[PDB]
Amino acid sequence: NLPFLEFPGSIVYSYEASDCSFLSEDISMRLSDGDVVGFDMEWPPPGKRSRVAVIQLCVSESKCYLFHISSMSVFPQGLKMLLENKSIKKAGVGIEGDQWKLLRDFDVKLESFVELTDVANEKLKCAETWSLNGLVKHVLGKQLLKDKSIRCSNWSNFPLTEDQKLYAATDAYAGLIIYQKLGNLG
Ligand SMILES: [Zn+2]
Ligand SMILES: [Zn+2]
Repeated sequence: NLPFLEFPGSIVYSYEASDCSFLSEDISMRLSDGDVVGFDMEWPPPGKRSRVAVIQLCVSESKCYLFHISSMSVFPQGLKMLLENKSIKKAGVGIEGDQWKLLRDFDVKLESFVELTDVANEKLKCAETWSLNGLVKHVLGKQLLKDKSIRCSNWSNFPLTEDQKLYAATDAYAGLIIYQKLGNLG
């Protein structure tokens, strides 16, 4: 039985473009070249495809932002700047796929992403095909709630439920903690 990893800080939920741009600029102002944030995204699972509904940025153990873009009529300009900011790193798992998706859906270019599975394969010197949960178990010795119920819930629904918020925040948080873990190994 492995302990369950959960974001323990404050979750800042933003579903309006202006509010989101303001918070994003605030993040940009508090960070500098070399800094990193935990990053992740969610979206609901005939002919039409589902677009990114939520973007998570965990700047620290005490604060994680959830940007409900599916509820925004215009993509947050401040969020766009932050994401395209090469000075700030975004750590995650399967994050190149996130970048691709962001470009396709909103023509937003995620800059300076850090694929944690590659960092792990090179540091831990192992050739493994990972899942975020699997990486948390091996690196953090913890577990992640991953039942379809929440993982595959309708992320475009407003508002996000308390379970959705904690799950989305925890996925970004896991990225930040794994990044710190691997980046400071000795
Ligand atoms: Zn993800
Ligand atoms: Zn996720």
